Parts: sequence; structure tokens; C-alpha cells
Amino acid sequence: DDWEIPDGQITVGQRIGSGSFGTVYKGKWHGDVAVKMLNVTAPTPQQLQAFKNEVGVLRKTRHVNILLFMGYSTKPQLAIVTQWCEGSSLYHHLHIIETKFEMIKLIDIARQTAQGMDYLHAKSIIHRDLKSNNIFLHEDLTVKIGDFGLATVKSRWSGSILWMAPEVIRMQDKNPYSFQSDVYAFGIVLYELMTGQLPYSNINNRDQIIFMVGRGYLSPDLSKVRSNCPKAMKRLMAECLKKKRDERPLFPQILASIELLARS
Amino acid sequence: DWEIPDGQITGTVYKGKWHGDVAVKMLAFKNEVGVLRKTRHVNILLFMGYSTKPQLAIVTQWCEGSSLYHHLHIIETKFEMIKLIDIARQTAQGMDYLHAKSIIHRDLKSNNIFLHEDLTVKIGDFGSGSILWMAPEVIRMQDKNPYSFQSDVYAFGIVLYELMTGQLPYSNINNRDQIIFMVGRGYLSPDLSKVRSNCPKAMKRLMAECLKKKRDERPLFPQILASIELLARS
Ligand SMILES: CN(C)S(=O)(=O)Nc1ccc(F)c(Nc2ncccc2-c2ncnc3nc[nH]c23)c1F
Ligand SMILES: CN(C)S(=O)(=O)Nc1ccc(F)c(Nc2ncccc2-c2ncnc3nc[nH]c23)c1F
Repeated sequence: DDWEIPDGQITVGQRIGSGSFGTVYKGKWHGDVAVKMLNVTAPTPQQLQAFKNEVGVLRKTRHVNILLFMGYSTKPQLAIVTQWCEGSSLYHHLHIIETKFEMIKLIDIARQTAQGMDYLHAKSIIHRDLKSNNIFLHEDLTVKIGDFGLATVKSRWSGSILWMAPEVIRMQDKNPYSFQSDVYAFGIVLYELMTGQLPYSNINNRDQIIFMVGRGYLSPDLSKVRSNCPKAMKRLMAECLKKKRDERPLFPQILASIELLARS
Repeated sequence: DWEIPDGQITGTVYKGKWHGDVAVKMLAFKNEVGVLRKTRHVNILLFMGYSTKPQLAIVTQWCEGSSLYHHLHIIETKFEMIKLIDIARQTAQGMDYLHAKSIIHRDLKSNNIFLHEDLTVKIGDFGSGSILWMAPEVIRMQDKNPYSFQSDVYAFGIVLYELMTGQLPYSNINNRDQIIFMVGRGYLSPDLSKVRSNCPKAMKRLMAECLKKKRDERPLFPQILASIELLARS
């Protein structure tokens, strides 16, 4: 199956986001696009195949709340091409430039994020790295979820611990990821949305945050939420953040909860 | 210390009278009663005391009416959907409680759900001949301990089938032992296409989640409860 973009077609503009996993630029291909170049130097035929399989999984998605896969390139560098969103991440808005969102918009961010996640889940994809860094806000104020590609490949060939549920944080199981681990991360995003800040700010040792959340000694202080946060959401958040994996709701539930209180 | 002396009350249960009408269960154990004192919820059968003169016995209220089993299958009552949903929520209310108190019911079924004044639900029998409600891990008692909160969630799911179908699952297979084998290996599950037209996707979808074969994928009761509440307000 060929969503393969022949090299020469893509002009590669300014760089937007580094990271060992790959570097992202704004480019041109039938208009604005985002091009993510992988840092894999010389992939072998096998590495090339793993990549196409993982792309295979990217082509299972078509939803307004999922950043739009448009193509991939094989030479001279492995790359993923997606739609270009004019805007900033949720992490940028919340923690870098402190954008003040009216409560109605916060909740709407939450609705749209849950929508997209329910979609991924409907298609049996697990994100493994939902964080406010991967939630983008279009100028419209449509949310796009990103960076769910290449889960397997990222592993084989670091700053997401605030979003990791305990099972994830303590690699005991070979594969600790699941829908409810995604749901936990989403809860952390709720926390960001309604406290306006990241968890565990008053603790300064990463190794120790890792230990303590991982054993259930540490969880996010929910009393920090803004006073005009609906009670139903403080509750929902709490339930997403349950330390025990099997106590966390799935996304169809979450979505209905958030859409009911979106009428009050 | 909650004992009730002899000549004050009046195998299968008999009807009695102690501080009004009571149901009295006619059969080291003293450890159990400690937990039943604090088991206090509207939709759970209320514990009023124990006895051991003559034989060891548990006493609860007598509530007028009959089991969910009795209504649905024997006398076949045509409830409204709003009622069935109401009933299913109330059953969740209690199980939710019982799990809050660390109690695995181990034997939830419709004959263990009573309708007081044909209206309010009361759970009991948490102090085989009932395979229809057993989950797979349970159905093939395979190791140290097969029971779990999730095991109960499976059985509650069968009741949801009962509620909306109005009939017992596998009603078209006459060999009990085969049903055992079949649910054990994951080959046979209840036919969800037998629900009545007017059951919302959600109810039918909740049922599915409850009846998932893998133990750990089933919801726990707060969510079942929160899900029915969500579907309730339609
Ligand atoms: C298939 N993709 C959705 S993904 O899951 O594999 N991730 C992904 C792949 C290639 C990409 F170019 C992007 N996009 C970005 N990734 C990291 C940082 C920023 C972006 C990005 N993408 C689109 N518009 C943007 N505007 C600012 N940053 C943007 C991605 F999120
Ligand atoms: C905590 N108890 C409920 S229990 O788990 O120890 N089980 C139990 C013990 C004694 C009981 F009498 C009952 N209740 C009944 N058990 C069997 C048949 C009927 C009843 C029953 N209980 C209350 N009201 C009724 N009305 C008709 N049958 C009734 C029980 F459910």
C-alpha cells in the first residue's frame, strides 16, 4: 500500500520540534504539512519493514481529533508527513505562555480529547504516550491528538513520567500498557487543564517521583483544582487517576460523563 | 456480640417473628458476623443477628414479595424497560457496596435478588447448580482462587441478559456439562441479539463489557453503576 511520497516533492522548511525519536519540521507538500524525520541512520530491510507495519497502523485513522496522516518517505530519510495545524500544543498554552481558558473551553478541550481517544480505542490502538505535548489546538480550537505512531519501533531502536500510571512506571510486566493506562494519562491531562499546572511541582527528585507513584505513595493533589471546576469533573478526574488499573473507566464512559456536564 | 436467645423467633429457611417478621437461615464462624453488623445498605438484605441455640443460624428481615428469578421465569412478569433499568441499577448499588466492604459475593444470580413491595431490590446469599452465572475462570476452577470482584461482574451481566431477554442463556442447549466445557474454553457466550428492541446501545454495550471472557477486562462496579446512571438520565 502506497502512501509513499517520492523525494523531491517535499520541501523541508523550518524546524519545530527535536527529540531522540525524530525531528519535526514545517514543510510543503500540497500545502502546509508537518514532516517528522526519524533519527534512524541506516535502516535495514527489516527495520524498513517494521516501519511500514507501524505506518500500516497509522493508516487506520481518519478522525477530526486525530492529527491527519498524509504520507511517508523512505529515502533519503525515514519520515512521517502529517497535516499542518496552525496553533500550539496544550502544554505550551498551559505551562509556557499560561493561556487563560474560560471553564467552558477547558471542558471542550477535554471533550474533544476524549473523543479522539475513544476513536483510537475503537480501532484497538493504544497511544502509550498521551501527554499535553501531543494534544494540539487548531486555530478553530479543534484538538488534534498526535505522536501515537511507532509505539513498537520507538521501544526497540523519558519526559512522560508525569503521565505514566503506576504499572507503566514500574516496568514489572513486559507490556504494561493498556487502554486504562491511556486513561490514566488522560486524567493527568485533566489535572493540567483544571489546576493550570503540572503534578508534583514541590518534589524535585525524578528518581523519587518514579519510586513513589510507582508504589502508590504519591498521587496528584486534587485539592489544587480551580474552585469553579464542576464537581462531576473533579470526580471524573479522580476516577481516571485510580492507582489500580482495573478501576479506571474506559473512554465511552468518560465521554458521556463530560458531555452531560457540558450542559450545566 | 449480637446473639438472639431461644423461643423468640420460630435446610431451607422458615419464616419467623423477632422484632417483627424475620427470615431465619437454618443450617469458628463467629468471625463472619463481625463483618455483617456493618453491612448496612438499602439494597442489601439487612442483618439483625445470629443464633446458636439450637443450631447455628443467621437472621435477616423478611421482605414481602419474590425473587427476580420468580418474576421473570416462573410467573413471567412483563416489566417496563424503565423498571428493569431501575432494578439493574439497584442491584449495582449493593454489589458496589459489598465490594467497598471487600466482600466477594461468590454467588450472584436472579434467585438471590428479591423485590420488596415489587419495587426495591435486596441482595442476599453471600454469607454447583448455578453455572449460568459463573465466569470462565470460575467455570473451570483451575487454581488457588478463581473468584474475584470481576467474577461477580460477570454474574451481574447474566442478570442483565435475564432482565432484557426475559429468559435464561443457553436455553437451546440441554447438556449442562457441555455448557460447562463450552464457557470454559471461550467457545460459547450468551446471544446478545435476543434483547428487546428498546434497550439502548449503552445497556446492551454495558452487558457486553460485563460478559467479557478475560477476567481483567470487565468493569468494576462503581463504573457499571456510573454507566447505568449515565444511561438512566436519557
Ligand atoms: C501519524 N502522526 C499522527 S503521529 O502519531 O505519528 N505523530 C506525528 C508524526 C509526524 C508529525 F509531523 C507530527 N506532528 C508533530 N509532532 C511533533 C511536534 C509537532 C507536530 C506538529 N504537527 C502538525 N502541526 C503542528 N503545529 C505545531 N506542531 C505541529 C506528529 F504528531
Ligand atoms: C446476609 N444474608 C442475606 S445471607 O447472605 O447470609 N443469606 C440469607 C440468609 C438467610 C435468609 F433468610 C436469607 N433470605 C432468604 N433466603 C432464602 C429464601 C428466602 C429469603 C428471604 N429473605 C427475606 N425476605 C424474603 N421474602 C421471601 N423470601 C425471603 C438470605 F438471603
